Parts: sequence; C-alpha cells; structure tokens
Amino acid sequence: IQRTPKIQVYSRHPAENGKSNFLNCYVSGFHPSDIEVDLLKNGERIEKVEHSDLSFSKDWSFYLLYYTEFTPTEKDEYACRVNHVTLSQPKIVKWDRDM
Amino acid sequence: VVGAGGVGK
Amino acid sequence: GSHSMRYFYTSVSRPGRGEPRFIAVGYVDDTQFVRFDSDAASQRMEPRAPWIEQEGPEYWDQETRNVKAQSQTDRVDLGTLRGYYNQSEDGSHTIQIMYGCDVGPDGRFLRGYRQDAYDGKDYIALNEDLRSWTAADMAAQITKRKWEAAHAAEQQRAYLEGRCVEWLRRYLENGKETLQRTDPPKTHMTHHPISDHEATLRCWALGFYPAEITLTWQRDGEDQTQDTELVETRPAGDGTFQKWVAVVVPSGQEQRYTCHVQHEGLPKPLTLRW
Repeated sequence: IQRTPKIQVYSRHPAENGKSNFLNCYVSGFHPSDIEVDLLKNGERIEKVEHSDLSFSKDWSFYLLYYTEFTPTEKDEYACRVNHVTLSQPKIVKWDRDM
Repeated sequence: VVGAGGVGK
Repeated sequence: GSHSMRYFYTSVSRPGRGEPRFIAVGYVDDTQFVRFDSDAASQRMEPRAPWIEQEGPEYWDQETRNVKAQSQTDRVDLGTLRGYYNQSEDGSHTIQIMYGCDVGPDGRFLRGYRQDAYDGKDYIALNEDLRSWTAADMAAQITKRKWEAAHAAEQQRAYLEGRCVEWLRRYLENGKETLQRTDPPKTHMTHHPISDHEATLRCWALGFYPAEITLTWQRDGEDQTQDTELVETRPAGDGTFQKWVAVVVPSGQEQRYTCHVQHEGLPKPLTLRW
C-alpha cells in the first residue's frame, strides 16, 4: 500500500542573513516513488532545484533530498511543496530556521 | 561492483 | 569500525507514460558512489564519489552493462509478477532490490544480503546461510522454486562472499581518506519559551559522519524517552548528516535536563545542559 512522506525543510548550515547557504527539503518514508517536490520563495516556485538519486530504507520506503543554493534574508520566506498520491492536496511545509 | 545476471522471477 | 557495501534498485512501471523506469544506486556505508538512471541521458553508470573515478574505463563499461542487464530482467519480472497476481496492465507497480555485504574492522566477510520487494512489501529474500530463500507469499513461492531450480543462491553467494567483499575492501582502501574518516557531531542547544510556564529545549547534532547517532534527553538522570520529539537523521547535502531532539520543559527547570550525544567519532559521549 501507500505511505505518506515525512517532510523536513532546513538549511545545510545554521541560517545567517546574507551568507550563502543551501536550502534542503528531505522527503522520506513514502511509497510509491512517484513524487514532485518543489521549493518556494515567497510562494513562487524556485527554478533550478536539484535532487539526490532515488534510494530507499529497510522497510522499502523511499527518500530523496531536494536542495538549492540560496542566501537567506530577513523577509524571504521559504517553503517546500510535496505532491504525492497520498496527499489529496499538496502539502506545503514552511522553513523554520530552528528545525 | 554490481552483481551479475540474475535469473528471472 | 564495521563496513557495508549496498546496491539499491528500483523499477517502476508507468502505464501510459512510457517504458518502466530503472534507478540503481550503490553505497559504501553512508556514502553513495555510483548511480544509474534509465531516464538520464548518458545511459551509463556514473561516478558519485571522487574516489570511484580512479577506476579505468573497463570498469564503467562492465558496470554499465551489468546494471543494464538487471533493469532488463526487472522489465521481464514486472510482466511476470503481474501474471502471478492477476493485475491489469493499467496499473503502476514497483520492484525493489537491495543486496550487499558487510566486512568487519579488519576487512573480513561478516554477512551477505539480498532481498526483493514488490509494491513496497517483502517478496522474496535470501536467508543468512546464503543458500536458501524465504518466500513472503504464494506468488513468491513460484519464484522460489524457479530460483532453487537455477541455483540462483549459489551464483548470489559466490558474488556476496567473493567480488562484493573484494571490491568493498578495494573501495575502502582507495577512498580511505573520506570513507574511514569520522566527523564527530558539532553540537549546540537552542531554547524557546512556549508559554509563561513552558519552554522548548532543542539539542542539535550537525556535520557528522557516519549517520548512526544517538541523542537522548534525561531529566535528573532519567531517560525522557516518551516526551522527546526526535527527527529522522537527515542529509546536510555535503556528505554529512544532522539530527535533533527536543523536549518541552517547565520554564525555570531547564537545568534538570541533559542531552546526551553518542557517536563513533566522539572519544567519549557528550553531555549538554542549558
């Protein structure tokens, strides 16, 4: 059967405004593997986002890292939009600098 | 290094 | 310490969207080093760690054709298993395969594995003796008999105790400088009031390798197992990992909580107190 992704949104390094960083969205625990993961900046989809190669865990559920280089500022809000067969609407997780 | 030709289910 | 090499294959049928998709990745411990993606442009097995690049072109030739061979077999199996289960061609289905070998701290063979799933559920797996199989359901028993008849286990056991450990040892040596490193976690604590009477303490482990780690909260020296929010260990993106454990505490009582961090790169485990 199907399994809903867990979603973590975070930066590679502790955020400092004006310092280059990487914005990560980690999705895991999901099945099947078909999924779309987009990164938003103030609600707009970021254009160049890369991802890891599809792998999976001991219980066979999938995981992927989507990431993009970015420079945080005070006013820009970032979120991750996960589109999956188990979600009747896409889940949007906001970036929290301490999570 | 990967494994060689599997049988077939 | 101990070491592992593992390959993960995923084959996904997509009726009405083309031929099945095949993705293969190979790990040494928590480090990916090869990738094959059937949708990608190269149609080649590709390096994903700097140290695998010192293999000569015959390596990439041989790896590419063996991976391609497995995807080919998977395509056959997608059709076959559909028969076993009387499923229509309109549906997407998924075959997953994981196999590999472990060696001890001295490069000696420890364990071999090979397991297969269908649609996310155990289908058939090789037993620890590397000579018998365990079928998960009725359909997999048909495969079990096919594979007993073809002595698949002995092909598989010869690989697991032979080439698999040999090249695992080889990769461990050629990538010694990154694969046999330990980066210990960089730890810190954050603290945020939630109300006039409660606060969150969050314990952070950053920049560590390998991924295995334990974070535990204690109160006056008693594990707080039930009341801690703990996130899955996650990739930073640069080869290292991150993890945190958080606990809601009464405002004013923070000094009773300790976060304990165990990781193999730590000579002794760390204790953090706000």
